[PDB]
This record gives sequence, C-alpha cells and structure tokens, in this order.
Amino acid sequence: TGMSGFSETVTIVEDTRP
Amino acid sequence: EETCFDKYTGNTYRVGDTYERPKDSMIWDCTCIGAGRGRISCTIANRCHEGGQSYKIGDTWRRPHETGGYMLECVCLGNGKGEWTCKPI
Repeated sequence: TGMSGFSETVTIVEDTRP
Repeated sequence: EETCFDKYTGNTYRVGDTYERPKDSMIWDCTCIGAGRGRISCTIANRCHEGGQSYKIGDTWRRPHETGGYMLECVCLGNGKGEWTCKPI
C-alpha cells in the first residue's frame, strides 16, 4: 500500500587548485 | 586562510563551510575541505531527488499510489543512500 526507494547517490570531489 | 572557490555559486568558502550547489537539476550539498588543493566535496547521498524536486532529510511530499484510489505522503530519510519511504494518507 506504500512505496519506498533510493534516489541517485553520487559524491563528487573537485580539486579547484590541483 | 585556506579557501575554496565554487565557480557555480561564485562564492569563496573557508575550510569547513557547507553550502548548496544547484546543478544538473538537483541540489548538491557541498563542503569546502581545502586539503591544500581547494578541495570541494559535493554529495546528493543525503538528499532525495524525486518527482522533479530536491528534498532534505525530514522533508515530505505527496504522490499518488499506483492504484490511484489514494495519495501517499513520502519523507526523505537519506541514510547516505538517498532513501525515501511513503505511507498512505
């Protein structure tokens, strides 16, 4: 009678001064 | 003072600052880490991106159930997995 789920799961790492 | 610059928000952050970055029709939760490289980490793992909206943990929303006879109320749990759950109204 209900519903469940998982949304998009992402982690981004950026070195703005490499 | 060590900083991070986010080219999308246009802001400069100190190490440990957290902030939102809208991108890709989603909202990223970002952190200025620094690490001597202006390192920024951004995640959606603790958001729910459902029905074209962005929800934080504890936010609720509604969607129809598949049978169509009733509405569901959904809440974002997160759990590092973008987890959400819905109960009938």
